[PDB]
Amino acid sequence: SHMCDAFVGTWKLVSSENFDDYMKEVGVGFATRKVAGMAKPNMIISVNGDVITIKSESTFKNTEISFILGQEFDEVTADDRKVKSTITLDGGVLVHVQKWDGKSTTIKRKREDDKLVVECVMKGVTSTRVYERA
Ligand SMILES: C[C@H]1[C@H]2C[C@@H]([C@@H]1C(=O)O)[C@@H]1C(c3ccc(Cl)cc3)=NO[C@H]21
Repeated sequence: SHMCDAFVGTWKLVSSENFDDYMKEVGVGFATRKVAGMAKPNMIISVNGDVITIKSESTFKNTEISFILGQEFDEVTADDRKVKSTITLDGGVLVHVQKWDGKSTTIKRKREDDKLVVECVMKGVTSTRVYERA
């Protein structure tokens, strides 16, 4: 057993708060915000050795990242930003920092009860997205 065991699995979005405002702060345009905000993604997390894979699948977009903790990688986000990403484990929380155009956002994934809670922060704006097992 290991590092991310309690994250592995297939998760479905069940609630969201402040996500439109978060996306505005990030710079996402109107039409993408509307369509992305309607999506109810499945988040599929798996581990093979040191490599973690996170897939996000929805009617809007399918994304996939694979990474090693602490090791920067280039990512194309669902809104087509070209970012440089680093994901670490900090006290049992997966902390994902995205850097682009002198900007930064941080996405935290934590296990809380039977949920996987996501907190997305861009300057002063936080969005909370709650996922349950599918
Ligand atoms: C786990 C969350 C994280 C990643 C994705 C996901 C989610 O719940 O979809 C979402 C996101 C994002 C940004 C722009 C667009 Cl257009 C769509 C998603 N930024 O942060 C959150």
